[PDB]
Amino acid sequence: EELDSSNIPEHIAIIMDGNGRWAKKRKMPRIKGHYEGMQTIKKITRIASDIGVKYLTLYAFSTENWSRPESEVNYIMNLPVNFLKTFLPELIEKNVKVETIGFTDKLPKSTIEAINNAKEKTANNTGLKLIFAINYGGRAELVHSIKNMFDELHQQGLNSDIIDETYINNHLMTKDYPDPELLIRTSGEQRISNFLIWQVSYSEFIFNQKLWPDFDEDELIKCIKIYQSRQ
Amino acid sequence: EELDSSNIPEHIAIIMDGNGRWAKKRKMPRIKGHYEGMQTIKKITRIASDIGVKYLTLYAFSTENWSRPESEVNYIMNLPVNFLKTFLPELIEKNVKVETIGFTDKLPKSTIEAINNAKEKTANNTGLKLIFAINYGGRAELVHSIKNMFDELHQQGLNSDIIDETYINNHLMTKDYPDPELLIRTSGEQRISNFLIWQVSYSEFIFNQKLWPDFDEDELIKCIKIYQSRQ
Ligand SMILES: [Mg+2]
Ligand SMILES: [Mg+2]
Ligand SMILES: [Mg+2]
Ligand SMILES: [Mg+2]
Repeated sequence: EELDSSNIPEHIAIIMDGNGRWAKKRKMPRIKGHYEGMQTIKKITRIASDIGVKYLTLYAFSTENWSRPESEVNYIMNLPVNFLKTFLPELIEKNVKVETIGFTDKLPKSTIEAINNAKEKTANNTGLKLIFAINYGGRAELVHSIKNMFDELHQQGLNSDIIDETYINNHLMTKDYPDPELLIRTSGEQRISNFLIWQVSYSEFIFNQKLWPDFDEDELIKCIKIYQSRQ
Repeated sequence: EELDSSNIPEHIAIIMDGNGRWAKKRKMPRIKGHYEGMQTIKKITRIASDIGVKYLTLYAFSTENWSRPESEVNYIMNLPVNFLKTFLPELIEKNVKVETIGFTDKLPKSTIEAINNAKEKTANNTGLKLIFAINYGGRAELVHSIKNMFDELHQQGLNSDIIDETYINNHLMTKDYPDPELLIRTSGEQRISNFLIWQVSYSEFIFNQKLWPDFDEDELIKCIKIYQSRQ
């Protein structure tokens, strides 16, 4: 039917794929697609907020070569620095709370500052939680969470008997958020590329054909409608 | 183009969804769909072997209620007992090696025997590895692997520094198999429902619309063709 405003997913996760491809189709360097992709983030953040989404996890990843995803994980163009610097005022006004998951400790000093300022300035907002997965990988997340949990247990002198599914959820970088009911990936590529592998165990998947730069509010609504129709 | 016999995935994983739905459409009890689903397993096992697939992991799961997957995990009708008893001779002759992943220690004594006999009788085969995920869950698998790795490390008096991605792969129930290049799920439902969550980190996903009982050799080839076209 039409968009059911009373069944809007609390948490939508999106792999923003297509910036490079979009640029290449127009014989332009990837930076042009990176810029347009940034505009898509603004559009999607506003509409998500306006329809009731409470958590939005975005993973910047551009499929260049299907067999080389490692090149994207820590690539500068997958950073939301430009977005945060040019849209922060709006985020603040829109009651959006900025957060991040991933390994950011080794990012450029000026990058850490930009991200921290964004968080600090929106720390008190109570609306949509805009979560950027930066230099993130599900396997790396688990490996990291496993190491800590082990030390946390040994330090406290305990056995592995307390380790269960719930324990793991509370020790992932996503411990403060419910798992996404819906995972969307643009461009038509159908993989989760090591993104929230544990968290999307029960998520509904939607592989949207449009390139991230062309993805818009209308398309988002359509994805949620599909989500609602599939029950 | 056409099926490229030199680029056949080494490992295909399939969530055999649709047995219940298929039966319900025909106003028959699920057992009728369970039986036809068994015939699909035979068809798919033969063609997979005949085209060069080296590992085939099958997960019996029937989507009855999208919001209650726990009811399927340990349900008797998702056991391959009937399949193994009626097709073992063929498996032996076809040089197929039967294996399993999952928690089988608490299954009925007669069920454990049927599964063990199937394994024993095909233990020396060198062709397709037919892997049945029984009473299996990716999260449970990880929780279990994490517990052991911890004890294995403490017992040996070691720190968590040796724990990396590779270490985890070698301690999962799937340690002897390469990750699947392709994950297929029938019926049109698009979720991985806690199946091989770690292992499908980079897998290509194909959500085939046909119900498992209607899925056949032709459809499998088509899925692989799609896989090859998407590059
Ligand atoms: Mg980009
Ligand atoms: Mg803790
Ligand atoms: Mg069945
Ligand atoms: Mg070991």
